[PDB]
Order: sequence, then structure tokens, then C-alpha cells
Amino acid sequence: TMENENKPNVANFEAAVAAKDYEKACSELLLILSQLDSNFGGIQEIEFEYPAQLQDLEQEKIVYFCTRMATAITTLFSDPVLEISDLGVQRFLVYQRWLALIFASSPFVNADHILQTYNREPNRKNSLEIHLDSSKSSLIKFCILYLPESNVNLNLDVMWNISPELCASLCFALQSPRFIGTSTAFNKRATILQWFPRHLDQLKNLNNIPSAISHDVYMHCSYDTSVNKHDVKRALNHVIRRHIESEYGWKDRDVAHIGYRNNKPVMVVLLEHFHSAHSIYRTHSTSMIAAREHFYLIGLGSPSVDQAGQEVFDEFHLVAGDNMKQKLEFIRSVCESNGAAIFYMPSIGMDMTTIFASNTRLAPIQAIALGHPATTHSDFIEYVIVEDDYVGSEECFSETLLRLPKDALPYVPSALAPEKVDYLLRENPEVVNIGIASTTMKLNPYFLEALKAIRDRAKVKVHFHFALGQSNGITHPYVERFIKSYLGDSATAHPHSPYHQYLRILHNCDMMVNPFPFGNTNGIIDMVTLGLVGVCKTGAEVHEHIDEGLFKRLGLPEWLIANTVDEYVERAVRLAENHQERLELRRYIIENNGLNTLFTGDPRPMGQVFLEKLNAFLKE
Repeated sequence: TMENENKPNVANFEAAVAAKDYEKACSELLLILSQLDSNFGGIQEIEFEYPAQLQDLEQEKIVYFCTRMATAITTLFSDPVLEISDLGVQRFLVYQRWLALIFASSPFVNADHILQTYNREPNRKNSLEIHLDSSKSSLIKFCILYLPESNVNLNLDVMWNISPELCASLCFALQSPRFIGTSTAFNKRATILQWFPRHLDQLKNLNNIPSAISHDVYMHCSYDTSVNKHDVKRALNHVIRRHIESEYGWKDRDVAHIGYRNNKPVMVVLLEHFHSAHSIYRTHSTSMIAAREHFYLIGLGSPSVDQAGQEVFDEFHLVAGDNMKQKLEFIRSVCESNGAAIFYMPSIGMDMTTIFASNTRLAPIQAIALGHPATTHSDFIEYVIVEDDYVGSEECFSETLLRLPKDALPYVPSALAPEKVDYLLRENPEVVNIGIASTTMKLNPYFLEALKAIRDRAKVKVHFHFALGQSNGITHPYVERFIKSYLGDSATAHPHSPYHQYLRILHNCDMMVNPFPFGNTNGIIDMVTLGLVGVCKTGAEVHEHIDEGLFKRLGLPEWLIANTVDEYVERAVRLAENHQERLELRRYIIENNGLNTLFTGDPRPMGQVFLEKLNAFLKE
């Protein structure tokens, strides 16, 4: 070792590409990409210099960064001497989503101009089709630069045949970004969710696929529009179960008998993202407290869990292990020692160890809740806890729904809720401002097409204020470009802002519209807090149906709840066009508002319901 050998450094990267030092260049490149990954797109901790002009121009500074990286990547990867190891490809593919953002936020859009240099057949029918060498080396480099925004062509059947692990790897990469919003990207992803599950089902384990973004493929598929969008989870669990039998030498538990602590049977709860200021806690901690009426509750978590969340359990521990393997065995050793009755995950999806445990037998009764609102397709999870209010179709779940009363899951109020108001009931609106609360994953071509129509067919003039939670560093210019392509000057894409500045943007709006297919929950409480009103789309998945559940809970009128994209457009046109209706609707919410009713209820049911299942099982 020598000093400063690992600092992500844009200039060092550039120097190694120019020097033709191909192995230094790929490594300096990976320092920068892995840092982008740790920063979730931010460019902090990545040393680079910039023209004085860019001092207080963060966006521009970002696009500069991306364009320097793009041009260096270009001169490196266009060079036909460059070979990438078989280990190196796994590293590049695990971080593909950060190359996507580098090119996508630069003026280059994608990397097809490098892909085109890899083409060998000079006389072609299709100019977007890339006739490769027969080097595997050339196939690797093509896959690394096959970005979501690519216009070049892709045959998966051909690639699966040639190298299946490589093809799987690329599939994983394409599903991993947190922003899959433009049509080019969303269409790649869409076809992949139709094609790839029956193929991932073929794999023996996760040894040669980018496995560290496995949770990402797991979660991200929920944000697609197709009905079978979740199939990849099914295929994914099977590979995971295979993986854990062979590689981890897993033996499930014997769940014939159970044990007790202070005369109550045990519930072991595997946590993820459970801190008291976040929403899993705010939605579920209360039903978990109340379950302590009948169950001794052992929480297992990360050190991210503060005092308040640890206090929901009778006993709380860290999940131990260097490896996924030791983490599983620790989880096993707690269920084993206590003879757990119930194994429960109020959220599954956000963390990988949660998805590993759901491919595993650890108590007689295993259940998830909907912190992340999507069926697991796992044969080892018997039940889902859910508010009755919030389910559309039961067929959306391979698990059996355990439908609780609508006040069964009492929310905790965020401590950031303002204590005062200043309601803005604009009587003369030249312009009708419309707010969208959204993450970047919620953004799709269908949602944005819908807002275009609203803008186009509305006799009143509108402007859309997008308050994005997700738009950090290098993500943001691209999401900005995306939104501009549909709405140009009728939209403002505000970067990620803290709660207060965020309320301040909605507060200068007249109404809100809600994203689909994945709805909001927080956005709606925010909207009602500000005595604002709006339109949501309902549908069959729980995450499509929450908005309806919540409108009804908040006293909102049912015509605000659309069933089709067509209605949704039309209902927003109505509410933006009809000034007086809008206003009265606002005053009705300001005056009669069910917000009160969210923060209370009888949280006992979840515990009751589980006890009933356990006692039933105990008769065997």
C-alpha cells in the first residue's frame, strides 16, 4: 500500500485514461462509481475542480461533473484494446445505474455512441443493431454500456443462449436504478419484467449475478404498470432458497413445538428501516406495542433503530454476522432458543436480509406487513397484515391477507408537523398551481402523459410544482429533462428539500394530483394538513388502493377518486377548471378533517388475530 490510493478523484481517472494505463483507469473509475453509490447520487467525497463560474451553480456543476466523466468514459471504452476481467464486469454491472446517470444527465443522453464503435458489419439494414466481434470481451463491454436510455437494439433470447449469467447480470442492472421514468427506460424495464422471470428461475444460485442490488430488483418491479409485474419476485425467491441451501448449508427449523417468555408465546420481528422518525414505525409500531398483550416481542434490528423503536419490543437485539450466512443463523438462533411462535416482518424488501429470511422456515406462523406494499410470492410466508380499507383485489397476493379493521393500525404523528397554519385560498388565480409529492420511483411515462393531457385539455392555465424526495446530485438533471419533455414551462422540478421548504412548495398550490400506479400516503396527510385537495387513481394492488382508502378516511368526496387514467385526467381538469367548487371543497377540508381519526383507533387486533391463528395451530 501507498498514500491516497483509494480517493475517488476525477482528475486521476482522466490522467489514467490519457496515459493509456487501462487497469489504472478502470480502478479509478470504480472508486468514483462506488462513491456515487454510497452517496446515492451525490458527488460529495469525489474530488474535482471546476471553472470559477460554476461556484454557486450546483445543477450546472453536477452536469459539468457528468460531462467530464462521460467524455473520459468515452475515450476509455471506445478503445478496442481495453479488456475487462471477469470479476471487473461484475463490479461494472453492479454499478451500471451510476453510469446511466452519468450519461443521462450529460448532454449525451446515453452511450450508444460508444456502442456504435463496437460494430463490425459495415453494411446493415438496421443502424441501431450492433454486430459484435465474437470476443466475449466485446460482449462484456457492450453490456456494461447497454444503459436504460439506450436506443440500440437488444435481443434477450440471443444473449441468454450465448451467456445466461451475463444476460441476468444486465437484467439486474436495468432494474436497479431508482429512476425508471422515461419511456425508453420504462419500456426496457417493462419487457424485462415479462421476459426475465422464467429465465432467472433457471439459475442455481446468486454467485455470478450482481447480487448486491437484489433488493433493488425485488422492490423496483412494483412501480411498473403490468398486472403480473411481481413475477420476478417468485423467480427470485427460488434462486435465493437454492442459494441458501447449497452455499449456506441451511437447515430450516422444526416448528412443531413452541416456547414461552413470561407465560406468553413469542413473536420474533425482523426489522428494516425502523427508526422512530420514519414511516414504518409511524404506521406499525402501535399495533406492535398492542400485540404485547398476548405475545412476548423480541425485536431484531440494525443500529439504525433509535430508543423509541427499540422500546416497542420487550427485548431488542442487533442482527449479528459478517456474512448473510451468520445473520440468518443469528436470526435462527433466536427463534430456536425461544421456540418462536410467530415470525413477523412489518416491512420486507428494503434490506436484503429480510428477503433472505422470507425464504426460510423459522416459526409455525410467518407473516409480513406492507411497509413495502407488495406480495412476496414466497411459499414460506403464510399471511399479510393489512388494513381492510386498503385492499383492492385479493389475487394480488400469493400470501393470505389478514384484513384488519380500518382503525386497527393507528399512526404516530410526525414531530415535524407544523402547529400553526396560514391557509392560502387564492380567489383570483390567473394560474392554477398544482403540486405533486413524489419519489423518483413513482415517476413513469403513464403518469406524466396524464399530466400532459391535464395541461392540454384544461381551459384554465396551470403550472405543476413537483416536490421530489429522490432528486439528489446526478439524478436530478435527468429527472428534470424527463419532466421538461412533457410539460416544458408548465412545470418546476424542485430538488430534494427538507420538510419545511417542502411544505412551503405545496402551500403555494391550489390543488394536488397524486402519482400512479404507486400511490402516496404521506403526501395525502400533507395535502390535508395544508387544507388542500386533489385527485388520486385507484386500482387493484394495495399500493394503488391506499389513496382511495385514505381519501375516504379523510372525508374526501368519491369523485376525486378516479378508476381509469381517462377519468383521472378529467377529474383534475374539473377541479382545476371549477374555481368555486375547488374552493368550497378546500373550505370543507379545512373545517371537517379526519386527520384526527388516523392517529387513533384500537391497535389490539393484530395481536388478537395472530393469537387466534396460533391457538388454531396448537390443536395439531
